[PDB]
Amino acid sequence: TVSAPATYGNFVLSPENAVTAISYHSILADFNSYKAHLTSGQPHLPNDS
Amino acid sequence: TVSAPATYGNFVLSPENAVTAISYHSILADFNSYKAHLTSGQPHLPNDS
Repeated sequence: TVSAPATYGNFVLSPENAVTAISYHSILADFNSYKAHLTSGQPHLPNDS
Repeated sequence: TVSAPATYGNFVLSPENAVTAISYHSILADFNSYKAHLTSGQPHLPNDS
């Protein structure tokens, strides 16, 4: 007997993604994590989007 | 006698500007105001950047 995810995973646009979508036709996922770890001066992230 | 601004105006870019400049090579000034007013649905800004 094995454990499996009972439902699909949900991925959604944060508003900072939507504004970049409108402006430059592009989104970087997990945007706030990128900005926080960039301004904090740290190279590596805990998880991918 | 007339009043004048005593010092140059110090304008600095927010971290979202930094990450957008790194990624797409572009910046929207007063970026957080754009995000908040766009998401809230307010059509107009009080002042320019």
